[PDB]
Amino acid sequence: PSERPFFCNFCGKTYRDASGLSRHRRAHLGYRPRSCPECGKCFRDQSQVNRHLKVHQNKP
DNA sequence: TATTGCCGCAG
DNA sequence: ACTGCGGCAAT
Ligand SMILES: [Ca+2]
Ligand SMILES: [Zn+2]
Ligand SMILES: [Zn+2]
Repeated sequence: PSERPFFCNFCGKTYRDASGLSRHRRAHLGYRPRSCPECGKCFRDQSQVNRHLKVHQNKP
């Protein structure tokens, strides 16, 4: 009916759409171009940097 | 064909 | 607590 036609050429993992595959490929590559300005830790995109930022709040 | 914002799932 | 993951929508 649930098709996962996009797939990785090094491990065959399948995806519903091109976005999951884009992210998966970049994860194999270690391509994490956006970094936390506070600690330097790198993430795949700005959204994931932003989610990380709360690490740096004083707890509670 | 591409990238990421948004945000939920799971460990 | 923290983050890898990935579906959907938008672009
Ligand atoms: Ca999901
Ligand atoms: Zn793969
Ligand atoms: Zn940080």
